[PDB]
Amino acid sequence: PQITLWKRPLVTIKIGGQLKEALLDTGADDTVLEEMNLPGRWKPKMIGGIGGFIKVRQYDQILIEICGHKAIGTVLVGPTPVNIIGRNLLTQIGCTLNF
Amino acid sequence: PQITLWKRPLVTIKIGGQLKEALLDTGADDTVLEEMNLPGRWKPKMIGGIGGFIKVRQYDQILIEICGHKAIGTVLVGPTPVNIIGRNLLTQIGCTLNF
Ligand SMILES: CC(C)CN(C[C@@H](O)[C@H](Cc1ccccc1)NC(=O)O[C@H]1CO[C@H]2OCC[C@H]21)S(=O)(=O)c1ccc([C@@H](O)CO)cc1
Repeated sequence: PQITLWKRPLVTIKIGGQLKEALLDTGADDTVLEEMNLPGRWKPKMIGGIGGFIKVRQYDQILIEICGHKAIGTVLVGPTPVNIIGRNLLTQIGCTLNF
Repeated sequence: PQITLWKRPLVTIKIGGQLKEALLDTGADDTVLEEMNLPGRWKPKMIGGIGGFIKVRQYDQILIEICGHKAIGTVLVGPTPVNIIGRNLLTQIGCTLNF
C-alpha cells in the first residue's frame, strides 16, 4: 500500500506466532520490540537512541510478517518506548519513501 | 524522488539560513534538530525515545526547505545526535511510505 503520514504509520506484525502493533520507522537502522518471549538463542547487545543507550537481547534470523509481507532478520528486544520496525526489515518488504 | 532504505534516508535541508543533513523519519511525530542558535521565542519540551528523554526548545512556524520542497512548522532544538525530519513536515512535502 501507499501510507500517508498524517497519522503514525502503525501496522500489525506477526512474530513468534503472536500479533502485535509496530511503528514503521525509517529513522531506525534496526528493529526493536518491547519485552516479549521469543524462542531460540539470543545474545546481549547495546543500542543507542535519542536519549542514550539500552541493553537488548538480539535474536537473529527471526521470521516476522509485516502488514502481510514476510521478512527474516534480526530483532532486538528491550525497553524501547514502542515497537519499531527499522530499515533492516523495511528493506526486505520493499519499503521506500516517496515524495 | 524515490528513496530506498538500504542506507539512512539522509537529505539536505535549509533552516535558519543554514544547510544541514537530516533523516526523513516516519517514526518521529515532530522534527528534532541539533543545537543551533535560532532567534525568537520558544517553549521548553521533553521528548523520549530509546535511552530516555532529552530536553529541547520548541520553535513554532519555522521555515524549512527539504530537497527543494518548502515547509513551515514546529522544530524542536536540542542535543539530538542526528537531525530528524518528522511527520509534521514530511506530510507538508508529500512524503509517503510505499511497499
Ligand atoms: C524510537 C522512535 C519511536 C522515536 N525516535 C525516532 C527514531 O527514528 C529514532 C531516530 C534516531 C536515529 C539515530 C540516533 C538517535 C535517534 N531512531 C532510533 O532510535 O533507532 C535506533 C534503532 O535502530 C538504530 O538506528 C538509529 C538509532 C537506533 S526518536 O528519535 O527517539 C523521537 C522520540 C519522540 C519524538 C516526538 O516528536 C514524539 O514522537 C520524535 C523523535
